[PDB]
Amino acid sequence: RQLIRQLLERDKTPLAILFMAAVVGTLVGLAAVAFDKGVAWLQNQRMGALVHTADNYPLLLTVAFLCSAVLAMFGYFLVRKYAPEAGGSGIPEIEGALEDQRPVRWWRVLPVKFFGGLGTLGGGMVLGREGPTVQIGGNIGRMVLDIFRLKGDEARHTLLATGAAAGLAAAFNAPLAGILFIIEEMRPQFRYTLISIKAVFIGVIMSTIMYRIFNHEVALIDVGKLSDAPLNTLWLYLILGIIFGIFGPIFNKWVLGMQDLLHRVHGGNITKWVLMGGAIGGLCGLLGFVAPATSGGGFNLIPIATAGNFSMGMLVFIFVARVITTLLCFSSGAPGGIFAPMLALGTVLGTAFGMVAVELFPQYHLEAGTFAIAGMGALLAASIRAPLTGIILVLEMTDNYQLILPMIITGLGATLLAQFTGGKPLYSAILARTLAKQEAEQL
Amino acid sequence: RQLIRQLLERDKTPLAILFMAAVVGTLVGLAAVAFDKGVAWLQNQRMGALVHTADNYPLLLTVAFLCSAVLAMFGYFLVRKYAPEAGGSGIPEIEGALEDQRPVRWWRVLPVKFFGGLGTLGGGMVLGREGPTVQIGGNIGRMVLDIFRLKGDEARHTLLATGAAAGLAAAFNAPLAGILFIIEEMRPQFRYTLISIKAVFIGVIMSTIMYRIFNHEVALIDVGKLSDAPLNTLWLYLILGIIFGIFGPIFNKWVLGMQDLLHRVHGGNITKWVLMGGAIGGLCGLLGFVAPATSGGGFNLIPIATAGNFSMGMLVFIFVARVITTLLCFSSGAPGGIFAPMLALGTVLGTAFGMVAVELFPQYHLEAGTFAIAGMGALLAASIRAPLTGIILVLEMTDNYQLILPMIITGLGATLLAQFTGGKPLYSAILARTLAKQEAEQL
Repeated sequence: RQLIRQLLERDKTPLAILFMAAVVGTLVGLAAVAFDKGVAWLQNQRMGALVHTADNYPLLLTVAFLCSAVLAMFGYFLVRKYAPEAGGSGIPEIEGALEDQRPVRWWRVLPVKFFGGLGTLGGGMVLGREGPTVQIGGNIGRMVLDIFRLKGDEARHTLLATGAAAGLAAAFNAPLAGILFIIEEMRPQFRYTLISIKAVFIGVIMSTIMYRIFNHEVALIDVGKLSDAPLNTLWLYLILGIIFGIFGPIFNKWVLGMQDLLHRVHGGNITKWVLMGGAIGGLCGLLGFVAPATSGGGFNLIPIATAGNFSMGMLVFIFVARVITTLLCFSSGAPGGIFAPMLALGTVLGTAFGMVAVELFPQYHLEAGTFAIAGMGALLAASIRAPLTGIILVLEMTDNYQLILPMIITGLGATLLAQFTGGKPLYSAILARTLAKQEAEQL
Repeated sequence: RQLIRQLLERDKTPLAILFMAAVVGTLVGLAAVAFDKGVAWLQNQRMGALVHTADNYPLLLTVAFLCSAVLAMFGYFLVRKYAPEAGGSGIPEIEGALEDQRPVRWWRVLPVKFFGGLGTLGGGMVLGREGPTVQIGGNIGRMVLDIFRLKGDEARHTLLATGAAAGLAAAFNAPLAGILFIIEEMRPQFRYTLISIKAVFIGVIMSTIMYRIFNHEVALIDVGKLSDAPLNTLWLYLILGIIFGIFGPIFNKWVLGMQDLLHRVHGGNITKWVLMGGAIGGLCGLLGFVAPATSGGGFNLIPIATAGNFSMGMLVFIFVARVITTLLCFSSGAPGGIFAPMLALGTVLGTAFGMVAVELFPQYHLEAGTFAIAGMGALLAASIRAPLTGIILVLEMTDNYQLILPMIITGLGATLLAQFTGGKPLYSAILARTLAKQEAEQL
């Protein structure tokens, strides 16, 4: 009895952290599958809501405008009222909060992030499902810490990391990438006091279990095992890394220019902001079936594009149509992520390069899908600049683990030429911009 | 012309780091398949020359002692003369050398770690090819630096790291577990600058090419595809993690105790040291015919044990004899690593747990083979204490990527209870003991 009585005292500090990290991993992961089910609902219903309007084409178009636009204004008003920091992606909002720069207001963000991510993802916009859930998990971790009573010196900065690692592993069914987002991408803020990485592991394996209780599949993207990319054709992946690394910092300077462009066209008036957000949501709501691949989050049409079901002109149309609507849906202050549509843009550009290369090179005997799968995790390394989770996320969700060696080449050639071209990581750039705006506002 | 002329002054020393990183990454990776060819030869040739004159059993056994007794007396004498730092593993020596603690002498270490790892590993010893490959990789990373005379301070700490990751990428054909090795296992030594990790990426992807040109296999371990672990049976992997977590610090205290125990046997003299090591090499060479599952690197019995065709008592005898021949081989000062023997003695304990888990309660439809993959990278997580390196190293060379949640569950359960128990990482413990002996030697 004296042994358990002494380990009750000497291990009271680090074991309560893990016992609460299990509660964080349950809470985000239950809230995350509630979010995923609630966004499958009120989007599949609006998709199948052409059954009562089977002939009236303009009266279908206007009702598809309004039925997404009121949902988009419901998403934007909840961002603008009671918690103005819930907009944008949501990852730099806790990348600052792992440091002592940004403050976490869980009692404000956690309702509005849920009911705004619903309102702007079920509206058929071009946001992602992980941007809400990562910040939602971080606020859930700080909420568990504040519901209990701890000092918060190391306990806060291990529970925000556990919440991020258990949100990103719940939005993607990627447990290993949930750890590697904390280790690789959010490196210079995460402390790693060697009892905090066990809290990251606790949160990851307690959130992915709650995902796999509800959503019964094998992977997220249902693309089969492609052909193994042999040797003497990896220089094509090096050239694909060159192309993604050139395009990468050309991208997200567009999102940083558009973030002040749409700031300039509305000023600071909130009625002139929710109306613009509702107009963007209504445009991408009417765009849901007149061109169903130019709209949407992007998890569909990835098995379509990696199978070669599109022509080259169709693919460049899909690319230049998806880029601009990703800009107008992410830069406008919507509560959704950017980490998911970059996967779809990478898919489209990768299979366009594959359909070029399989025609140009007969002496290689290629398939146009391995370039798509490889180039998926290249725009997540040329713009966000985290290639070790960029390759591992698309390994975890597409099951194509045999082409990990072309994936590392097309991630490395992406990040190398994205650093030689003058370009910062996008999340670090957004965080530095909003921190400079915060510290210059109160001067 | 002028564009290249302005290009050469911005990325002046980064491009030199990446070009010599490609040189290190291509020198290693043929210097590892040279190791693998020279260790497959004079092992298959050795056993073939013994079974050539296979007329009588004890006269076969005495020549099976004398061959690989002579190889062990070659290897131990080669470690003791001209290079006394090449003993044991080498990962502790270059983990110290990534700081300013242990000095690198490539001109001594490179021609003797090669020809000592040949003499010990091909001599049927119980130590693998990631010790004498990661040390060779780091020393090649210093050799290319000294030959090309870069002469910097970031250059040394970058090229030693990219040589270490190239050695671990070419040792196990794992391009992911090379980058994930000097991120977690070498975390408090390696500086994670922007141009260093891309030199690691270059050094790993230029070495996996030079491995996969020569070797044609997809993996190293021939476990085809096991069952998917259902959500009912996930607590059993936590119980396996707890068992490996209490076996964690009993091992590597046994290693550290047997190291000074066999140091007390030889005293301090090269003659008794070599006469001990020759007896150990002759013992593990003679064991290659009586019980051949108690020798070698330990890759022969892993697909035998993961398939259900052993017995419980045979697994107990294999594990016991494997431990008594693993401690006595690594702690005797032989140039060989401890990843692959630990994997080979972890899969036996995992399979022994699986054969009990199937038979106590069949109402899970549990295959007893899926615990072998879970128990391979669960003693690495307990003793070496790089769990994200272990659960990636075991999945790179088996391609059983569907139990990636039980991998994290048992890798958590190993290191959690190995932290509640007073255990250290074995490489940090060996490096601390070596640094204490070095600071005690100078006075």
